Amino acid sequence: MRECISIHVGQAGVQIGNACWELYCLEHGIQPDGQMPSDKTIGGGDDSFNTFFSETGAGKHVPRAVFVDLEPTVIDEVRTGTYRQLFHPEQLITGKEDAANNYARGHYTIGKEIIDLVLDRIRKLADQCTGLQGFLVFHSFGGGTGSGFTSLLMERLSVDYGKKSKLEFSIYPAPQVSTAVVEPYNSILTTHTTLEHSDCAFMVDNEAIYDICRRNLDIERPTYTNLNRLISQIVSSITASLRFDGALNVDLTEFQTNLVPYPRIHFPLATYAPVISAEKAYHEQLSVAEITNACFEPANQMVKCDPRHGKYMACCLLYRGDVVPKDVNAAIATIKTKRSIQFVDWCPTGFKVGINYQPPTVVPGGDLAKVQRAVCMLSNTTAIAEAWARLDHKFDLMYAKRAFVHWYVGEGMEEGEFSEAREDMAALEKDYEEVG
Amino acid sequence: DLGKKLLEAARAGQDDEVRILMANGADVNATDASGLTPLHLAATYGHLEIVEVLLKHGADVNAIDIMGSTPLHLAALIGHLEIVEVLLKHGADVNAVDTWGDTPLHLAAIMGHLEIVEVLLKHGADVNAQDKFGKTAFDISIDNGNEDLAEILQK
Amino acid sequence: MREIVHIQAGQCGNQIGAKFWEVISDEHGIDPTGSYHGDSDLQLERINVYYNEATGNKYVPRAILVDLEPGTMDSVRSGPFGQIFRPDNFVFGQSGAGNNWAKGHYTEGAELVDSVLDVVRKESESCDCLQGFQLTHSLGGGTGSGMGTLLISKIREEYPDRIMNTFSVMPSPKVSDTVVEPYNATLSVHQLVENTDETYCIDNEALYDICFRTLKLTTPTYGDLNHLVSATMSGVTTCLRFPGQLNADLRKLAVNMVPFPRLHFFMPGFAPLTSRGSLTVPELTQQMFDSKNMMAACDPRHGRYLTVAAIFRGRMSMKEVDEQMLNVQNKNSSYFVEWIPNNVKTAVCDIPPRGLKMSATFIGNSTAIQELFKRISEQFTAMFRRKAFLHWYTGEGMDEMEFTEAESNMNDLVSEYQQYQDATAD
Ligand SMILES: Nc1nc2c(ncn2[C@@H]2O[C@H](COP(=O)(O)OP(=O)(O)OP(=O)(O)O)[C@@H](O)[C@H]2O)c(=O)[nH]1
Ligand SMILES: Nc1nc2c(ncn2[C@@H]2O[C@H](COP(=O)(O)OP(=O)(O)OP(=O)(O)O)[C@@H](O)[C@H]2O)c(=O)[nH]1
Ligand SMILES: COc1ccc(/N=N\c2cc(OC)c(OC)c(OC)c2)cc1O
Ligand SMILES: [Ca+2]
Ligand SMILES: [Mg+2]
Ligand SMILES: [Mg+2]
Repeated sequence: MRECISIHVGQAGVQIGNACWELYCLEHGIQPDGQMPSDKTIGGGDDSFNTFFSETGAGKHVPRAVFVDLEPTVIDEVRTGTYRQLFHPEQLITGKEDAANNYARGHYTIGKEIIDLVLDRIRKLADQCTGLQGFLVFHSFGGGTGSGFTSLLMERLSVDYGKKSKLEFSIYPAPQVSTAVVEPYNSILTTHTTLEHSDCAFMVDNEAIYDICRRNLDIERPTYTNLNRLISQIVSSITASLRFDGALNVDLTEFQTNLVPYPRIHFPLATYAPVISAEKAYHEQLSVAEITNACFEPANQMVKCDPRHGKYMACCLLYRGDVVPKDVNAAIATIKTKRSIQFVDWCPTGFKVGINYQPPTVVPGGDLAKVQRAVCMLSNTTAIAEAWARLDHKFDLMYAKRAFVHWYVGEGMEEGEFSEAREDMAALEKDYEEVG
Repeated sequence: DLGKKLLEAARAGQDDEVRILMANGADVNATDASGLTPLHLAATYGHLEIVEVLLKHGADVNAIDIMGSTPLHLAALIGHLEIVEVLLKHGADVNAVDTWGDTPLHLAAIMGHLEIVEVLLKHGADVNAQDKFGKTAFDISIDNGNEDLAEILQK
Repeated sequence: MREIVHIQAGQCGNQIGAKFWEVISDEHGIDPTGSYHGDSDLQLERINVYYNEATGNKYVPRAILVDLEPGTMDSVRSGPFGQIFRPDNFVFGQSGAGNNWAKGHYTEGAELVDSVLDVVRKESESCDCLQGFQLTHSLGGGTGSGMGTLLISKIREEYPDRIMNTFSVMPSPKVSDTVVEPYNATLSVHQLVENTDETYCIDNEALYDICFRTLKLTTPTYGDLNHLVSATMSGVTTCLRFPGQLNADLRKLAVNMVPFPRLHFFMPGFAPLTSRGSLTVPELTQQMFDSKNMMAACDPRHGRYLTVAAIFRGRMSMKEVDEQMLNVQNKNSSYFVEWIPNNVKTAVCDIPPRGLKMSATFIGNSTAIQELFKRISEQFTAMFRRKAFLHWYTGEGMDEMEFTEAESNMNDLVSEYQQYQDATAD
C-alpha cells in the first residue's frame, strides 16, 4: 500500500473534489463522520483504500486531501456541508482575495502570500505516509487560481518531492458555462509552465460534459452540480485501480507506463459508458459488447475530438460490474475488425484490460441510473491535438491585438512569457503531428 | 491712453466708465494686441447696454480681430441672443467668415444655441457655407446626430 | 473583495448619489433610519458591500459627501434618506467653484482635499477587504469635475492596488447651455483616461433625448433625468449587491470588460424605459441593444462592441435568455469584434427593481463611444480657438498648455477607438 495525496485548487478543483470524496465514501462504506464499520483494523491498516484515507486511533477515516482557494466562499460550503466532519480542518486553506481570473495574480502576486502555508500543510500529510507515491491535482484551466496558483504549486512540488509522481485532472473551458473572456490566456500559460512538472493529465472539457448532460440525461440547462456529479463518476472510475485490489494501473508509475509513451504527450482521452438517466429506472441492461462499442463513439468522450482522425498509442479498458472476461475478449476481437481503429507502427496493437466486479455506485440525488456494468476507456490518441488547436486559435485571435495583456503585465509578469508559452504550444501541436 | 481703459471697461461691464471715456475722446475702435475692440469684448461678455452705447458712437459693427472674428461670431459662439439681434439690426454681416472658415451659423450650431440658429436663418445665413474642412452647419448637425438642430436647418 | 467606499462630489454628484442610496436601500429592505424591514435573506447576503453595520443592527451607507458649496449639504439632509448618512462624512467648503475646473482642481478644491482624505482613511481602515471606490460627479461643473478628478488622483496614490470606478455625467447644451462646460469636461477626460479603471458614461444629451422623444416629456427636469440615472445605477451594480451564480466584484468586471487600459469608458443601457409615475425575454434583449435605450448619445450600430455584460432581473427561464442572447449575437454579428471570442457575458438576478417585473441592464465597451468624445471635442475646439474665457482658468494658476494637452489626449482617444473598430482578425 502506497499513499496518494489529492490537492484541490480554486473553485472548480474544490467543487469537483467535494463530489469525488462524497462518492469515494459511498464506494468504500465510510459514513460522513469518518466511521467505517467494515474496517476490522482500527487505528491503522494497509488495505487498498488506505492509499486515499488515513486512520486515527478513534477509527476515523480521513481523506489524504488538501483544499486550497484564494477566496473563502467555496471552501466555506465544504466546512458546513454534509461532509464537514470528514476533513482535517487545517486541510482547508483559504485566503481573502482571489486571482480575479488572472493567471499572473494567481502565480506571482496573490498566490505568493499563501504558497508556504500550503506546502507546510502538505508536508504534515506527507509525514504521515510510509511510502508516498505522489499527488493528484484538481484544477480549472480558466480561473486565475486554478491556472496560476496550480503552476506555482506544481513548480514547488517538483523541488520538494523530486521522485514523486504528479497527475492532474484539469477542467478545459467551454463557452456555455465560462466565467471569463481571458480563459484561453490562462489555459495556455498554465499548460506551458506545468508541462515539465506533470506526469499525466486528464483533461475534462466542460463542453463535452455539458453535451452529455443534455443528450443522455435530459437536463435542459446543466448547472455545475450536474456536471460535477458526472465528472466524479468518471474520476472514480479512473482512480478505482488505486483504491481497490486489481491488476491494471495499480500505482501512479503504472499510469505513466501504460498511457504515456513520451513525457510531453501526456494527455490521455477518457471515454465512459453507459450514461443513463435516473428517470429510466427500468432501462434494459446493456451487454459488455454494447458498452465497449460505445467507447469508440465520439459522443461519449470527456474531450471533444475525433479519434477516427488520429492514431492510438495506448488503450486501457477498465470495467466495473457483472463482466465476464471471455465476453470482453470477444467484444475486443469484433472491435479490431473496424477501419476507424489505427495504432502507431511503433506501439503493440494491444488493449489492456482490468475488471473490478463491483458495479458502480450512484450518489443519492444524482442524475444517473444504477447499472450492472460500466466501462471507462483511457487512450492516448493524437486526435486530442484538436482540443489544443481550438484553444491556441482563441489565444492567437486576442494576442494578435495584445487584448487584455496589460492586466498580466501589471501583475508581475513579463510580456515575453506569452510568446514563450505560445511557442511551447506550437511545439506540442508538432509533437502530435510527428507521431501521426 | 483712454483706448486701453475703454477696452477694460467694455469687458468688465462698467457702463458709466464707458460713457465718461468716450466723452473724453477715448477711441471707440481701439484694439488690444489680438485686434479685439471694445465692441468684441462687450459682445463676448454679454454686456448688452455697452454694445448699444458703442454702436451709437461709431463702433465698426463688422470689425475683425487677427483671426477674422467679428462681434457677431463671438456673440453667436457664447450664446447671447439679445446681442445677436442688436448686431444684426446695426448692419452686422450675417455671413462673415473667420480664419477657420466658420460663419456665425457654424458657431451657434456647434454650441447648440438653437434659438440663435433660428434668428440667423431668418436674417439670411447661408446654409451652403462650408468651413475649411468642407462642413456646412447641416453637415455638423448630421455628423453629431443633433436631430433638433437638423429639423431647424431643414425648415 | 467586499467593501466599496462611495464618494459623491459637487451638485450633480450629490443629487444622483442621494437617488442611488434611496433606490438601493429600497431593494435591500432598508428604511430612512437604517433599520432592516425586508422579506428575503438575499437582501442581506452582500449588504456589507455598500453598508457598514452599526449598534442596534443599523445599516449605514459607506458614503462620503463632498462639495465646495455648503448649500448642497442641506438639500441632501432634507431628502427622505438624508438622515441615514454618517454626520462626520459630510465635508463641505465655504464657497462654490462657479463652474470653474481650475478652482476645483487647483485652489479652493486643493485646500479641502486633505479633509476628504481623512474621512476616506477612516472609512477604508474599517473595511475587512476593501475592493475599491466609486465616485459620482458631473464633468461640466467645477467641483465634481476639478475636485473630483483631484480626489481620484490622491486616492490612486494612497491605494494603488484598489479599483477606481466613476459614474461620470457628460454635459449637453440641451440641459445646460453654459459654454465653459466643454472646457471642464475635456480637462476631466484627460484625468479619467489615466486615473480610473472603469467609467460609466452617463450623457445628459442622451438622458434629455429619451425624456423628450421617447417618454413624451416636453420640459425635462433634473428629477426626470435622474430617474433614468438611478435605474441605470441600480442595474449596473446588481451583480455587486446580490449573490447570483457569479461572485462579482469590481476587479473581475475590469479584467473582462477592459482589453486596452485607456478604453475603459462604458456605454450603459436600460430596458424597459419608463417615466416617473407612469415585457418578454425576446423584447428585453432587443430593446437592450437599441440606440434609443442607451445612456450615452451614440449609435452602437456605427461602431463595434469590444465586450458586453448584460444583467437580466426578475423571474425568467435562463435557457430562454441564453437562446435570445445567442440570437442577438447571430443577427447582429457585424456589430461585435471577431478577435475577442465569447465577449458577451450574461447574468440573471432573481430580484427585479421597484415597480418592474422584468428588466435588463446593458454595459457595453463599444467603439461607437467615440461619437460622444467627438461631440465634446468639437465644442472644446470652437471655444478654444477663440480663447474665450481662458483668463478665468489661467488666473487660477493653470497653464494654457494644459488645455492643449487635454485636447490632444482626447483626439488620441478617438483615434484609438477608430483603430479597433477597423481592425480585422485575419
Ligand atoms: N466542471 C466545472 N467547471 C467549473 C466549476 N467551477 C468553475 N468551473 C470552470 O472553471 C473556470 C473558472 O475557474 P474557477 O475554478 O472558477 O476559478 P478559480 O480557480 O477559483 O480562480 P479565481 O476565481 O480567478 O481566483 C471556468 O471555465 C468555469 O466554467 C465547477 O464546479 N465544475
Ligand atoms: N443628470 C444630471 N445632471 C446634473 C444634475 N445637476 C447638475 N447636472 C449637470 O452638471 C453640470 C454642472 O455641474 P454641477 O454638478 O452643477 O457643478 P459642481 O460639480 O457642483 O461645480 P461648481 O458648482 O461649479 O462648483 C451640468 O452639465 C448640469 O447639467 C443632476 O441632478 N442630474
Ligand atoms: C464580457 O465578459 C465578462 C464581463 C464581466 C465579467 N465579470 N464581472 C461581472 C459580471 C457582471 O455581469 C455579467 C457584472 O455586472 C455588470 C459585474 O458587476 C460588477 C461583474 C465576466 C465576463 O466573462
Ligand atoms: Ca484499518
Ligand atoms: Mg475563484
Ligand atoms: Mg455647484
